Amino acid sequence: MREIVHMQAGQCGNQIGAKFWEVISDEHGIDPTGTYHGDSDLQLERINVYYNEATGGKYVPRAVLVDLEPGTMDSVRSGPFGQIFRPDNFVFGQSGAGNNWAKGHYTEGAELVDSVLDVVRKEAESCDCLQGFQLTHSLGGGTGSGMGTLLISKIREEYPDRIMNTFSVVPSPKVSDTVVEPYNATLSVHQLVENTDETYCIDNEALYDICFRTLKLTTPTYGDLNHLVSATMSGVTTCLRFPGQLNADLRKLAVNMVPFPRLHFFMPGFAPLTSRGSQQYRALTVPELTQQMFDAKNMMAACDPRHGRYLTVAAIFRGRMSMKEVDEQMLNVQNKNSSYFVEWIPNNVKTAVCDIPPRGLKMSATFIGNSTAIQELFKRISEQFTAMFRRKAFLHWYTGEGMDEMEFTEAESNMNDLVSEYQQYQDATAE
Amino acid sequence: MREIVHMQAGQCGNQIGAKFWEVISDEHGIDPTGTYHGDSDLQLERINVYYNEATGGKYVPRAVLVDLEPGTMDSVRSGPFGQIFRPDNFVFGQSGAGNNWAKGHYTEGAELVDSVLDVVRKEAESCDCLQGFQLTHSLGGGTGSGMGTLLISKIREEYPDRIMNTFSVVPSPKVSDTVVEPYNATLSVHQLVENTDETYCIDNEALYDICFRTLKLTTPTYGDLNHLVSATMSGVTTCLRFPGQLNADLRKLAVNMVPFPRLHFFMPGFAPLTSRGSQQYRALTVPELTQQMFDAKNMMAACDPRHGRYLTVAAIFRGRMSMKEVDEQMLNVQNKNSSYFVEWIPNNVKTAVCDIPPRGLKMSATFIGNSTAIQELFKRISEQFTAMFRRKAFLHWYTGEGMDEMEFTEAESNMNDLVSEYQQYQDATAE
Amino acid sequence: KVSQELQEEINEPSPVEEYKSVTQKDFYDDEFESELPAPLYEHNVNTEQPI
Amino acid sequence: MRECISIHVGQAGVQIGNACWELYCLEHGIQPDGQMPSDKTIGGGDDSFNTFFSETGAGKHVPRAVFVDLEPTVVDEVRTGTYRQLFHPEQLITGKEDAANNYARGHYTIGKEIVDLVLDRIRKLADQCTGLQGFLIFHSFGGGTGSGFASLLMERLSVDYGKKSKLEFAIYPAPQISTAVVEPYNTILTTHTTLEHSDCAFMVDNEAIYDICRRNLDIERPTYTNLNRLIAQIVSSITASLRFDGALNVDLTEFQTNLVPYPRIHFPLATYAPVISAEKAYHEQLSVAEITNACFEPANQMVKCDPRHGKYMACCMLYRGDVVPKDVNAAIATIKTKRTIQFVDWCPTGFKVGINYQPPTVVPGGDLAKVQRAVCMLSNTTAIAEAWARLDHKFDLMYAKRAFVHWYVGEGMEEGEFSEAREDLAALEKDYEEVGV
Amino acid sequence: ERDFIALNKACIGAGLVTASDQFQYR
Amino acid sequence: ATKYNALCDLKNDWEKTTDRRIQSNTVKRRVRSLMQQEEFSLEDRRQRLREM
Amino acid sequence: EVPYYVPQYPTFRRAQLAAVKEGLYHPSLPTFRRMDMDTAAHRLPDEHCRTTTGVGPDVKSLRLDWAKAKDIKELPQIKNTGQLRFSGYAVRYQKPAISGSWRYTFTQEPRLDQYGQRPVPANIYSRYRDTFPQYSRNMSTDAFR
Ligand SMILES: Nc1nc2c(ncn2[C@@H]2O[C@H](COP(=O)(O)OP(=O)(O)OP(=O)(O)O)[C@@H](O)[C@H]2O)c(=O)[nH]1
Ligand SMILES: Nc1nc2c(ncn2[C@@H]2O[C@H](COP(=O)(O)OP(=O)(O)O)[C@@H](O)[C@H]2O)c(=O)[nH]1
Ligand SMILES: Nc1nc2c(ncn2[C@@H]2O[C@H](COP(=O)(O)OP(=O)(O)O)[C@@H](O)[C@H]2O)c(=O)[nH]1
Ligand SMILES: [Mg+2]
Repeated sequence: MREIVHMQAGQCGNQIGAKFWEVISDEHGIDPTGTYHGDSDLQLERINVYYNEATGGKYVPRAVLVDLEPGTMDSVRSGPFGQIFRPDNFVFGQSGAGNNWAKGHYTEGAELVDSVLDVVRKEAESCDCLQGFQLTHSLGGGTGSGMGTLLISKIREEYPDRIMNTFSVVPSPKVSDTVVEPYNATLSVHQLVENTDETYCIDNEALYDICFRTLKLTTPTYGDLNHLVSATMSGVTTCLRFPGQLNADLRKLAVNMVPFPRLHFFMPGFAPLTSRGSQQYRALTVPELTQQMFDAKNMMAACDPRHGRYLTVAAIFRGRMSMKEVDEQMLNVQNKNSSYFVEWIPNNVKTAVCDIPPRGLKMSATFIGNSTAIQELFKRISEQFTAMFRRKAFLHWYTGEGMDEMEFTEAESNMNDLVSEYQQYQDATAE
Repeated sequence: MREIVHMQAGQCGNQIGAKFWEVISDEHGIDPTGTYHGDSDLQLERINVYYNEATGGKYVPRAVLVDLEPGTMDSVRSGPFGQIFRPDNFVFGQSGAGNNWAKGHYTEGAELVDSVLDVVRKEAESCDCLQGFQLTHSLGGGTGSGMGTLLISKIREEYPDRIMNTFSVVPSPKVSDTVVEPYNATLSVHQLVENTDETYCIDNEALYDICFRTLKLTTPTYGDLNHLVSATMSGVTTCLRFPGQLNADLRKLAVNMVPFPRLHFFMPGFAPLTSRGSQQYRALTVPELTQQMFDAKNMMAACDPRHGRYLTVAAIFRGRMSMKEVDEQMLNVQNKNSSYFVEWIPNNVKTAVCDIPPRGLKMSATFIGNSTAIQELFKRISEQFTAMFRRKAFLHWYTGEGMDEMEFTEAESNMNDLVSEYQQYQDATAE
Repeated sequence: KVSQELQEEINEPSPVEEYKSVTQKDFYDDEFESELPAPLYEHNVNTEQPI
Repeated sequence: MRECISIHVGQAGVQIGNACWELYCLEHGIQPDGQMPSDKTIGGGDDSFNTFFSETGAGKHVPRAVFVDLEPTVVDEVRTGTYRQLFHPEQLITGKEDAANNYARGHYTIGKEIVDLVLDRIRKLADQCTGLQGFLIFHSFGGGTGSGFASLLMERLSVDYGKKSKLEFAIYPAPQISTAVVEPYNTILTTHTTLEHSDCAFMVDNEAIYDICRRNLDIERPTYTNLNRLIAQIVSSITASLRFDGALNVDLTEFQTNLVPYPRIHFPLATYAPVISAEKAYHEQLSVAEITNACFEPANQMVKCDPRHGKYMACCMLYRGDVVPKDVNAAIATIKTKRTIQFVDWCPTGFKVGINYQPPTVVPGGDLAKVQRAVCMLSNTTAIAEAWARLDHKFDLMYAKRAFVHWYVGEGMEEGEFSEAREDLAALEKDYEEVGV
Repeated sequence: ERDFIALNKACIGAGLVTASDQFQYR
Repeated sequence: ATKYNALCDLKNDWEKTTDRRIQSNTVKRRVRSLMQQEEFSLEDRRQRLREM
Repeated sequence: EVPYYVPQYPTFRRAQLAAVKEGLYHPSLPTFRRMDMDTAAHRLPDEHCRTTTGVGPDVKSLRLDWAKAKDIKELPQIKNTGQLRFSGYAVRYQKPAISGSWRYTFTQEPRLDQYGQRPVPANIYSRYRDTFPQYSRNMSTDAFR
């Protein structure tokens, strides 16, 4: 009876975590009050992975919400599916970091670390198996990046073997939205690359591109991006929650994905995606899902996988299908696009077929890609960082908190090292 | 059947006793006018422990209320559940204690102490078995300290075999509220030592802390403080009034709880305590009852239990439970931190499981803790006493009331000897 | 209307538990006593000569 | 009296066992509740179920199998489904963490706590026997509980029970059709460990059974249920000699002594081959010669390897149903006179046949027709050297730059175990050329 | 400071028990 | 000590205000559902008027 | 022994050809066009025609008192609604009682009240006999019981 503790940091983390706890509660048939209203028993079989039993038929989510300001905590509790969370797991302070990674990691974040670690330790000791921890936050923020990575470091110190994955809303080339976003992203990923087992790196501009090109919706708003991210999270974790033909949990994904421990930055993808007018006409078949899954602009990272080479791939299929057609289509796509897969790893695609489709759909697929195309994102953040840092712009805000330029130089060195590891693997030859 | 005679002394003692009779009257189905509107035979089976049978169905509480002012006793008589008491055991004086231990013990509390002995002797001789005496007061004033300790000494001389528990609200340095409070505590702890069989030291700042961080409540109020103290008192003495799997009276608690006779200062507790919002998010179980009962927050003394070693622990559970789970949880909380436990006493946990949980709860538990961390309380009291006594501050009242600075010095020497006794009993090795 | 309805739905009283001991629930059950009624009318009790 | 204990370890093992035990219940007439619904019962001779079932003294049968998986989902599927009251609750052994496709997690750290409990359960089942015929181990070489914990369990059984039959049915990976990345590492590690602790290592390949279902049954898009049913049919045809009375009963010891020439050549090929569907099944004669010629075809082997590239050494022919011995002798004569089927020069008597009276049963939730005659062909030959070479190619081209090794290294196992396993399987290949020449 | 270990050890051998008796035999 | 007091007061005030807003939101959801039922009845009447 | 999911599974509203067909005659022959339709539609072999056969061997409007609907000229406040109190072993909303009796009501002389008798202070019991001296001449040191 495995367990994953969910942690949300920052405004982005809280919003898409609330959407996540909407979607999986709808999957397990839990009403917004907290009772169980499902019609099957497979929903209730593995409900202990994310829900602690309460009095009566209540089911409390195993989520810890952390942000230094109460401005988003009050909203995320007062909104829909916000009365299901335990009120003790809503830790907050007075001031706010606000795109101020130094304040989020050293001065204002560090006061709340003791309380949020007490809450997470409470949940972990309430667990009996504790498969791992999932953290949702945004790189390019104050509380999400700085305090999120500080929590990552503390939980890695406490539990150095339980699995850890961060969902990591990442900066995009043209949306920007913040003038200290390169600083925050670099300082957060410097901690993430050494303290995370699975980083997922979801992109806002890429999500706009998917939600507009594939789904129409000229007003793609905010909750729709939250819904796409939540669909990918549920498709990642569905094998821990539902029976299937060939199950695979987060550790199976990590073992089949990560060749070397620093190469763990992935590309999520959900692909039974179709327009509003095309739902009643499209056939959800395994080859068509494979085509949309390996579609280049169906990737929720802004980097094109055509400018790179795939190391490992995971496909989590949900629904009743045929294993022969599934792995035959993976064989077909590998032999067709053999120029985009490394030659020194045979069978680059791991498969995980679960027997429960997502709610409202007949047959689905979730994509994980450990491609070397995320080095474009890393080089973009590096060049923006070295454009800002060479003129010492916006650095007095960071250095008035007790931080020196040595941390920024270390972040440069670590990001450039990671860029080098991703760079040499897309062109290293076998023999 | 055995009996307990209640004695409320002072303003704080009278308020706590009034709330205590208020809670054990609707624990036993006794209306304000005195009849028995119960709904079970078990409530009326053991009602003679606290209620003398009188004319009709009127069950009259066996308590004596004392005060050297016509204040809080008028308040009790005017308030709810104030007409249950006889008009005879409302002995009080028109004078004033003046927050003076000399006035409470030697001067005008000694001309009414003979009347109080008359009343308590009448109740004790009207008892059938007379298990012992329960007295509630405070070590922070006149009537509470001096009059109360005089009463305890005279009752000890009259009946030097029956059980004697005194609860007593110990002064706090943060709450303060009295200036001669260190004098009144220092000059009365020694008189408590050789007379009271067991003392359940309550602290106002610890009550405020548990209200703040466990019951939320914003504004805690003395009414809720007295409700909580009365709840713990009823949890202590529940085994005399309700049948259970594993009984334990006050004598069993004393025998299994105090190792050496001058070590009878306890740390009470109770652990169904949730906020109104967080009441429905907890599945009321023996493990979280045990961990909340052993939490360092839930102790009602300002001393932190991790700063000392638990000499003994008593836990009285109420409701229907499983004894395997109860004993396993006691063993588990002993084994996770046996460092906060004396090595020369193996298995220093006394469990007492009783049926009939308190009104409105599935299952409850209460705590009694004899730890060597209680020396810190007397150390703070001593360091305030020597600071005031070094300049002979406020001593003209005590001296002109007929006392001695050598008596003050010998009381201080007694308290430091007690502190040293706790210190060496803490630091004693296993062999 | 729904304000008062939610006021009741929050301030309902807590349920009072069932007042029997664990021994009285497990080992004890209702059972009325028959007494093997007299066929020879040994009912005089005051002037009856004992057998 | 002739009783076998089945150990289904891993998710693949649990699913194959779930198909195999419903096939056994259909064969012996046992309902899913656990009793016989024959009502009138009648004594006669009704001890045929004693190989795989035991009386409780009240009409219920409990199977002699242990279902093992380190994660609690595929075993809880069995405990929730309709075959819930059939199994004893203590034989459904489950763990807490899965082995995560990691031979080190399956063999060294997580597999070390539950091995004692499953050995205890095997001890109780062996004590509830009157002479154990052997063990039927069902697992996948793909990785995890079926690779590391299976090797740990079989080496512990080799230490404890000593000389016992240890027939295993391995889900070997295909050259191309596979669903894992560290799977060649897991296979290379498990073939070094389970080489000296097994006596028959019947190999089935997922792509080969996919091709079988696409060609013969014409199931274009099959699931694992059909493959598990075909594997169950193979195992049922093997154990039919122990269970049902026949003319020539080939037990496990006779099977091994006629199959394996050397202790390290214990890797045969299984082909149960009336496998045509109910649509195109009742228009044909389906004679003994026809089904033997269907067995002796290159595109019928249920492991992906061409037998024309190797030499046959031993063949065991298990016939099932209304099979007379003269048709067997004529079919064997035609196969021997066939020239594309080459036998090795040192084995003149290359065939051991055995006929059972009981016909195969049709599964109503399946696709195989209700045939009257069946033959299952188990040939020990040298055609698996190319599969070994493909596995070595994959292992070498990953191990050249040490990909995925840190998961094994930092969690128990040392670095040189991969080199030791590669050396061991290279020695196995060299053994195969020495026997082949 | 006096050794309360040996003090109570001798006190229970003398048969004193109560705390007033403890302090008087001190 | 005064920082401890201020922190506790802030947490209790936030908890009380958020519980009040949860109750108000539940009331709003119920009255919105009653609005929706009335709108559905109006739509049925509109369909009948359309046919007539 | 029948379970609960079998009337809801659409895969069970068929029969496998091995189960239903026991002869040369097909009970319901599926034509090549239907076979190719299912092959192109990518059907599992539980709904495919080649292997499975289907044969066997308003409301109301609201009427809610417009008189007091107009007469409501305020809004039901949710904020005050009784304050938090710890009563009955749990924190609950308690409506304040408004009325107060905060004035003392004791008198020197013993007086007869409607709840019995007033308790009277303890120095009164010395006026005519002095039963309670602080220094009594009792030759027992233990009082009468
Ligand atoms: N023929 C067949 N093969 C299966 C089946 N189920 C799983 N497999 C094979 O098993 C391989 C995947 O590894 P698993 O056997 O599932 O690993 P495991 O036994 O569950 O152990 P863990 O990895 O620790 O979970 C795949 O490559 C499949 O070829 C099945 O039902 N039939
Ligand atoms: N996809 C997505 N992005 C978000 C969401 N909320 C915020 N963001 C992005 O997060 C960035 C700001 O991070 P922020 O939430 O302020 O971090 P914080 O200061 O720690 O709370 C902006 O660039 C937004 O584009 C959301 O709900 N979905
Ligand atoms: N828990 C509680 N404590 C009280 C109450 N009334 C007074 N106190 C405490 O008692 C101390 C003062 O003692 P006091 O009652 O004046 O002693 P007295 O004059 O002899 O009755 C203060 O520090 C208060 O904290 C009460 O109703 N409840
Ligand atoms: Mg598994």
